[PDB]
Amino acid sequence: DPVEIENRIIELCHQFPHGITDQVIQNEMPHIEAQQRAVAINRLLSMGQLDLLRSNTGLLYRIKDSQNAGKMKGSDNQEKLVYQIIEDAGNKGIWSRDIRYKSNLPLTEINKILKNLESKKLIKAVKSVAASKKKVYMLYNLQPD
DNA sequence: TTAGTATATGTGCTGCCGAAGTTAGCACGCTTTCCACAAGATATATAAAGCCAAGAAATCGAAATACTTTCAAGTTA
Repeated sequence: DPVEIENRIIELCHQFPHGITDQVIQNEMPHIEAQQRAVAINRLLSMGQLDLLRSNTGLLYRIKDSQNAGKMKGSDNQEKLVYQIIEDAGNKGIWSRDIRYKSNLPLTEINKILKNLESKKLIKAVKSVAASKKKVYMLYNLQPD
């Protein structure tokens, strides 16, 4: 059952937040073929709950960041669809204008998202000393460059 | 040492399309923040009338019966 295969893969991803490899998936479920496992992984990547990483050991399939929530009001869709580039920037930070241009969302919407994230302690706003024009948003856990 | 060969040497050729310059005589006619200074938002008479929305009473509109008229067919003659 492909639904059961996807559920088991999601459970394995939950158990291993750092990601799982095809070897681990096969060791956990050896009675299923590599073709079925690949079809399940493709369906998961198409529906958008897993992300692929290329490490020196091979391929890793990690559950998308959804448990860490700072903006639950409305929908987690925009929350994660902003946190993606927020994390991508991370140490270097990113201005509000750049966040708006990358999200293609209204200024009011992005401001609400940022305010909710700051209220739930997921992002920190720091004044850019190089160009004191706007405040860049970074991850609360990362050290400011 | 000398004839054959490769190179650059400036030169001189070709097109290359474009460059300046031309075309004659009158009368009409937005964003971030950041910033600082002063302006909401506040009690309080206070007389005054006009306004804008619940209730209570009133009367208009008219509908379902009660009178009179009217036929029309039938009676005492």
